[PDB]
Amino acid sequence: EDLDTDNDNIPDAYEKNGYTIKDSIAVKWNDSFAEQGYKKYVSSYLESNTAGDPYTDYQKASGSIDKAIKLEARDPLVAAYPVVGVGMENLIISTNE
Amino acid sequence: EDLDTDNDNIPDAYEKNGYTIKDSIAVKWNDSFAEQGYKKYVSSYL
Amino acid sequence: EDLDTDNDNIPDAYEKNGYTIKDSIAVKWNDSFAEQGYKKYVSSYL
Amino acid sequence: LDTGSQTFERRVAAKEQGNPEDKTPEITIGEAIKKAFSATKNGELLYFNGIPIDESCVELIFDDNTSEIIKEQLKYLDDKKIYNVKLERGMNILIKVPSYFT
Amino acid sequence: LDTGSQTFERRVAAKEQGNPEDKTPEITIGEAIKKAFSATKNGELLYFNGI
Amino acid sequence: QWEKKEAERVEKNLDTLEKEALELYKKDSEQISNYSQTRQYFYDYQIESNPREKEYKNLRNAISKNKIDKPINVYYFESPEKFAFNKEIRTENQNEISLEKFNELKETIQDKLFKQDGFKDVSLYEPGNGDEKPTPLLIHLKLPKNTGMLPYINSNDVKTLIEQDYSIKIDKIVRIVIEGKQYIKAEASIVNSLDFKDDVSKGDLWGKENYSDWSNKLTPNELADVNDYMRGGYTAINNYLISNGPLNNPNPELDSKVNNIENALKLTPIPSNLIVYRRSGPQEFGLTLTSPEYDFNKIENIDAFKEKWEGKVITYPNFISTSIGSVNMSAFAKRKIILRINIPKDSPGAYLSAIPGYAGEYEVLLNHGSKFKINKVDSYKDGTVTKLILDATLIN
Ligand SMILES: [Ca+2]
Ligand SMILES: [Ca+2]
Ligand SMILES: [Ca+2]
Ligand SMILES: [Ca+2]
Repeated sequence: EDLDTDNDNIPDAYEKNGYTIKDSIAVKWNDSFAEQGYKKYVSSYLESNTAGDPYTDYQKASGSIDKAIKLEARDPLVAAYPVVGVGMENLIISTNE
Repeated sequence: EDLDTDNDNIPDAYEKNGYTIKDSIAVKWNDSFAEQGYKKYVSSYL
Repeated sequence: EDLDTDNDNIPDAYEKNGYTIKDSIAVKWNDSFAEQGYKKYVSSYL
Repeated sequence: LDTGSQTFERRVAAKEQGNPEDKTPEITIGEAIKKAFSATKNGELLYFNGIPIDESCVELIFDDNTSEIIKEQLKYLDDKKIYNVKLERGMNILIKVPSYFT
Repeated sequence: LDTGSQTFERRVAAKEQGNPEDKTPEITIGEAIKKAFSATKNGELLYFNGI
Repeated sequence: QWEKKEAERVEKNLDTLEKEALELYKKDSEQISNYSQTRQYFYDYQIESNPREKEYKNLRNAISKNKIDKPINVYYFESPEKFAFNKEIRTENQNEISLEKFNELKETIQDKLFKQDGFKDVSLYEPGNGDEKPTPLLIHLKLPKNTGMLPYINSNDVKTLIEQDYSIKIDKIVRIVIEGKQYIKAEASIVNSLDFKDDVSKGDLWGKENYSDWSNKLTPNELADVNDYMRGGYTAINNYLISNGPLNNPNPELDSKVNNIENALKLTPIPSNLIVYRRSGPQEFGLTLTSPEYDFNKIENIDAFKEKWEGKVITYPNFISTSIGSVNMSAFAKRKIILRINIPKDSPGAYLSAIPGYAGEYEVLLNHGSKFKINKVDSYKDGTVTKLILDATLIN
């Protein structure tokens, strides 16, 4: 049916049963176009940001986010999330005598 | 039919088949005016 | 006629053929008032 | 995913245990590993860039509470594969790809 | 493009392979080089400034 | 950055009562908006007694206190029944628009001239993410040279308050995708004109000017004809023509005098696009002073009248007496219908009020058998009665 509780442009039934994005709108999933390349998405129909990141379920699912983001994070269940660390390579010591 | 999905003033059919700009409006490409100086542009309609 | 493609308060027919400004409105250039001191301007209508 | 030459850290959303209002969809650990690394599957195999990361061909490592959950839930389940338990919150999995393996 | 004394770096948009909702028009390397360096074509020959 | 600075700067060089009207706008946006849309349809004492007139004209002068220097592109949402599309494009919890509704809308919004009215807030950029989008129809308008725009702040954002004395002209509609919903982007224009909603002094001044010498460039024969027309000629000509005389009943002298007062009108047609008003009872649409249809007080009878006339062709074989002042009079007080005609250029007709000795005050008249395309219909309540404004266009 068509009622949108979290107001993120994916209906509740589609969110709880499975959907995909075609021409930048959500459409009810059908097993026939898994061969055409489409992936099945599922989300929380009571949350806009299911994964907790700054992008809604529709923004992640439809790819309409930063294009440098991995295609992994185009799933509303996987969070777009950077893991940054630092590594030291050598140390210099200036003895001010 | 004229519908602009990405909303950037170029319809989907022009954008996926070829267009050009004349007086700042996108027009359907005709192979005639390739020797008047115009160029054929294609891009993503989404 | 009077259409303004680039929206700069000068019609397209005046920009390509020559115009002048009189009382803060652009008027079509007539060659008779070059002796009053006016000057003939031309521009891109796009 | 500790390939040995690299490392890829992921975060997959999991449902809160008690709350009846947490409508997050449940998935197994294997589906989570497939989604988080966009691995492409081949029958029962699960291929990363070129590397198999299916349960038989890796070396999983958990913390104490994750190992407790998974051991607890392997018994009350059938088909005792770790890729069939389903991803509670706070789990910590580390997939080590083996150096030599035939 | 490295003409020996100058250098001209370009970026041309290419289509993502697996995505069916990627509609970026597909072109060849010749069309890409021609579009990216404003090169003039006369049949079999593609010309830069005079190169 | 720019709009924030200029807006916060205009909110200082405003007069104290102007800022009063602007801040009491942030409270009665709907109420003062509707009152600006329908203020001019009363009596004069009913006008200067209304407590909203102070803030109304204070806000109007605040707006017109800063006119732009070059055309601007603005964007704002609109409901479909603002353009006589009395169905739904799609409910705002749906995501798609059917080709059928697209074709219906295109069929009904392509060939009219929708007059606008009152104040309205607009934006200078298309809607994005976070903006409120309650209606499927997005109007992209072009505001021309010298149109008052007032930038104000609701404590986080900027709105452009403008006043609408123009008439929008739809050019093309396209179906757009925004955030996974399907809206309609319609490109609009303006076709300016003149109207004298309440300040009828400019009305009679300008009419006096542009038709005074119309009395003395023609033969005095049809002049004496219209002189008899003054005091009881027109009533007999109405008694004759509206019954479709010349086709089934040749009235020799009255048909001759009709031709004589018709060729007395195209000397110099209406010299501008104007918005002339007409007061009419339940007769001009074929009913009676107390018909069951007349009880417009329940909006279902309104809907019935809408389906009856909205989007049709009306013709008047009589000579049409109309007024250039929306202020209501007494001699035709309770006539619950108002034809707000937009008389265009090249319109054969004169200012019948220039002649001294005619009871028609601010009264104009045009050719017989003229056409009238009812472009829209709306209601407004005087006391407990719901009078009916009808916005049509004369195309003869
Ligand atoms: Ca939803
Ligand atoms: Ca959701
Ligand atoms: Ca487009
Ligand atoms: Ca211009």
